[PDB]
Parts: sequence; C-alpha cells; structure tokens
Amino acid sequence: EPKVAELKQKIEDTLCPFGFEVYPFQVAWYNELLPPAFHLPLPGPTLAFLVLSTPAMFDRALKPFLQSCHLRMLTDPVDQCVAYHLGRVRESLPELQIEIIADYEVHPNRRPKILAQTAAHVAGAAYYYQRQDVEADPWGNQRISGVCIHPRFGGWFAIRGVVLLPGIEVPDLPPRKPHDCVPTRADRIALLEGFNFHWRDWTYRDAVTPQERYSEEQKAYFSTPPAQRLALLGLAQ
Ligand code: COB
Repeated sequence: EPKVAELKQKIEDTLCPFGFEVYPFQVAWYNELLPPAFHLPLPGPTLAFLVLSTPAMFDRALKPFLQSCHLRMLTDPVDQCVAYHLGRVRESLPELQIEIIADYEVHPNRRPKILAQTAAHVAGAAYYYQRQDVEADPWGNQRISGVCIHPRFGGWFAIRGVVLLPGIEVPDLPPRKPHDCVPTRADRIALLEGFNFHWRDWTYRDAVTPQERYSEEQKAYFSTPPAQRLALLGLAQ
C-alpha cells in the first residue's frame, strides 16, 4: 500500500493540476473479466493506474495546450493534449519502466488497445453499466454499448488512459468497488437508451446529479472530431 501511495502521489502531482484524476488497480482485476484476446501480458499483481478527465481538463489542459509548441496537425487536439500529459508521467518517474495507453489507441485490426470502461470499473473510478446489468432487457438483436457513470460528475467526464508499471507488483492492493450510483433497473434502462440512441443531447450524463458539468464552451467544442477543429476552418474555407 505505501508503495502505491508514493507512486500515486507523483502521478497526481503531474496530472491533477490539469484536471485529471487517477485510480490504482491490479492488472489481474482487469484480465479476470475479459476473454484471452483482451488480456494484458503482465503478472496479475502488476500495478496500474486508470486516468480520467474531469470537466476542469478543458480549461486547465486543453486550452493552454492549444497555445503550445506541442500542437500538431491532423489529430484531435484533445487526444494530443492527453498524449502530452501521459508522456509527462513517464518523465516524472524516470527510474521506472512505465507503459502508457490512451483511450483512443487501436491495434491495426481496429480492436482497442485497452478497454477503458472495464479498467474504470475495477479501479473503482466509475461503475460500468452494461446490457448485462439489466435483466429482461427490452433491446433485441442489436448492439447496446455500456456506459460508465462517475459518482461525482455523472457522465460529464471521460476515460483517458491507463498507466502500467511492469515490475511493480502489489498483490495486497485491496479492491475498491465502484459506486453503484444508478442502482435500479428502470434507471439503468433509461441510462442505456440515452447513451446509445440520444447521446448528442447530453442528457445521459445527468444520470446522477453532477457536482459540475462541462461548460457550454466545452459542449460547443465537442461538436464532431473531423469537422470540429482541424477540418474546422472548414466553415471559413
Ligand atoms: C466488446 C467491447 C468493444 N468496446 C470498444 O471497442 C470501445 C472502444 C471506444 C474507443 C471506447 C474507448 C476504449 N478504448 O474503451 C469509446 N468509444 Co465510444 C467513442 N464509441 C465507440 C464506437 C462504438 C463501439 C463501442 N462503444 O464499443 C462508437 C464510435 C460508436 C462510439 C461511440 C461513442 N462512444 C462514446 C463515448 C463517449 C465513449 N466512447 C467510449 C466507450 C469511451 C469510454 C471513450 C472515452 N474517452 O471515455 C466513451 C464513454 C465514456 C463513459 N463510459 O462514460 C460516444 C458518446 C461518442 C462520444 N461523445 O465520443 C458514443 C456513445 C454511443 C455508443 N458507445 O454506442 C468506440 C469504439 C469507443 O467492449 P465491451 O465493454 O462492450 O465488452 C467487454 C467484454 C469484452 O469481451 O468484456 C468485458 N466484460 C465482460 N464481462 C464483464 C466485463 C466488464 C466488467 C466491468 C464486468 C463487471 C463484467 C466487457 O463487457
């Protein structure tokens, strides 16, 4: 426990001022729930951190990043900003092997490198509401995608990445259960309908009363990735 606290402190020093939160978990908790194809090739007790962004990340990280020399063409600036800050975590721990995987990363075969929502659930960060959490569901033969809900921000947050520390083993790290903050069947059905079929209206994110939401400015930003900035100027050309 004291080892993970020292590491968690350094990561938080690096990331929390920029509107991220960080949660430890053991690789085993993640691999446990998953078929072989998605397993991370590390010992079960390997230490990991799940990194998410709060509503404050837009102002504290993204807006400054847009003025930095680090800004490049052809990738969404939010993803650049996230890669940049995860990269800082590497630098803050120069004597350790550190692996970082962002939420947007995919293998050539288009499978995600990390299942962000599964990591968020087992790290205790946000309960991952899935079709399987609704008995006698009303949905038929079609994809119903699951959605995590943060106890403080509702759905006004995003999962940004995972930090792995191969060679740091923490077999005694105790699981912290995510808060079941949308407990009833009817509320879970409404959440999932809202996420899968009406997400552009933002309403699913209010499944629990948020401490803070994205500002209208931030809502205006997330208007649609290819159009939204770099193929922006599009409305001017
Ligand atoms: C099969 C599988 C595919 N899942 C994936 O491939 C998700 C990848 C990815 C990149 C997300 C980030 C990531 N790296 O994870 C992201 N999207 Co997508 C941009 N999304 C998409 C893709 C559809 C694919 C889909 N959602 O899966 C879309 C382009 C349509 C897409 C759409 C959205 N997506 C959206 C967003 C917000 C997100 N999207 C996510 C899921 C993510 C996490 C990205 C993020 N950054 O935060 C967002 C959700 C945040 C939140 N949970 O609150 C959104 C709203 C558009 C947006 N504004 O950006 C929109 C919502 C509609 C929709 N999800 O259908 C994509 C692909 C993703 O995962 P699975 O969880 O369903 O099954 C899995 C399974 C694998 O075999 O085992 C696990 N398991 C089994 N038993 C148990 C468990 C797990 C636990 C915890 C148990 C207790 C038990 C578990 O059930």
